[PDB]
Amino acid sequence: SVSKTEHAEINIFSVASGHLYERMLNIMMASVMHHTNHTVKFWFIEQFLSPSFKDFIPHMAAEYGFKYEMVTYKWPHWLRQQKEKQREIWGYKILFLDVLFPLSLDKVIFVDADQIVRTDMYDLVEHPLDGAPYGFAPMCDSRVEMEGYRFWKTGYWANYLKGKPYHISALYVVDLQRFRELAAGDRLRQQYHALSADPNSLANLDQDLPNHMQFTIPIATLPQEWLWCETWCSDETLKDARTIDLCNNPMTKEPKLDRARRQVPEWTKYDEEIAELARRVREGTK
Ligand SMILES: O=c1ccn([C@@H]2O[C@H](COP(=O)(O)OP(=O)(O)O[C@H]3O[C@H](CO)[C@@H](O)[C@H](O)[C@H]3O)[C@@H](O)[C@H]2O)c(=O)[nH]1
Ligand SMILES: *[C@@H]1O[C@H](CO)[C@@H](O[C@@H]2O[C@H](CO)[C@@H](O)[C@H](O)[C@H]2NC(C)=O)[C@H](O)[C@H]1NC(C)=O
Ligand SMILES: [Ca+2]
Repeated sequence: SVSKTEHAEINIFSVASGHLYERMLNIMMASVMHHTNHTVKFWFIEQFLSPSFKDFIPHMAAEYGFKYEMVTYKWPHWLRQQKEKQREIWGYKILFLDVLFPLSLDKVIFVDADQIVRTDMYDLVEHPLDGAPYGFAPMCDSRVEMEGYRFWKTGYWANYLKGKPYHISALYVVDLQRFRELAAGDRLRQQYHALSADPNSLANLDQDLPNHMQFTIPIATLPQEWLWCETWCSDETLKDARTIDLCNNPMTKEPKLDRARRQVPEWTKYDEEIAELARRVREGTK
């Protein structure tokens, strides 16, 4: 209850780098705000954001009625670094959950910058984790034509998981109090440091690490409805989706903005609403 007052009832963090992902990140935030009356605070990994995004965020905050905080955490020199920017961004999603946020924040949800929310995110805040420090949705099996690309259903992963789900990292709820109690952050950092000695390991860093650790750092498998991606999930389950991820389709290679406009009817309305807000701020400041 002290976390709800000092911060907000719903706390979401995301990571974005590049104009395309920042444009989608504003849309993700507008989609959250249109679907809840609970208080919201957005948390941003500052060093990857553009100066324009950081200058526009107080205008988004005042227009949509949310609070926000910029977090700048320095990668520890002992911890194996990532030379690829994409892999460093993935490290920021999963390696520092216990230290990016203040001790007074009890719970935080990661929501991908390219996501569209169609639900009250307070329902995820209230989802029962039963002592798991975090919850992720599983990868869908419902789009049968994509079975050849489900790498987690054959080879190394099928033998390692033994039927346990392979989870997607586009969305996850973190009970920070339980995550801290279980020292999950220190354990993920130490395991990542040891596993990353092999440069071929953790190809999908943010996703492979929690899935590899799920027999010792439990994952509360979220209802499949919490994350729908066309690449893996059936058309028929879209009407039940609480959130949508615009995940890459290895078969079609369709561009990101084309996937957004084709799959999500309300995407253009959020995009035009934020562009109208940008034009209004441009005249008021210039
Ligand atoms: O120039 C770029 C490219 C990517 N990203 C971020 O990198 C991640 C992955 O990019 P994305 O376009 O979302 O790829 P997807 O196919 O959507 O990725 C899926 O699979 C990844 C793991 O393989 C997870 O990190 C994603 O959350 C999940 O949506 C996301 O957090 C993006 O915000 C950037 O910020 N800038
Ligand atoms: C947030 O509050 C608004 C009211 O300010 C809610 O809007 C109503 O939603 C119902 C949905 O059954 C509509 O039938 C009404 O016409 C809406 N009324 C108004 C005045 O907008 C909205 O549903 C609330 N959202 C959530 C998720 O609680
Ligand atoms: Ca994504």
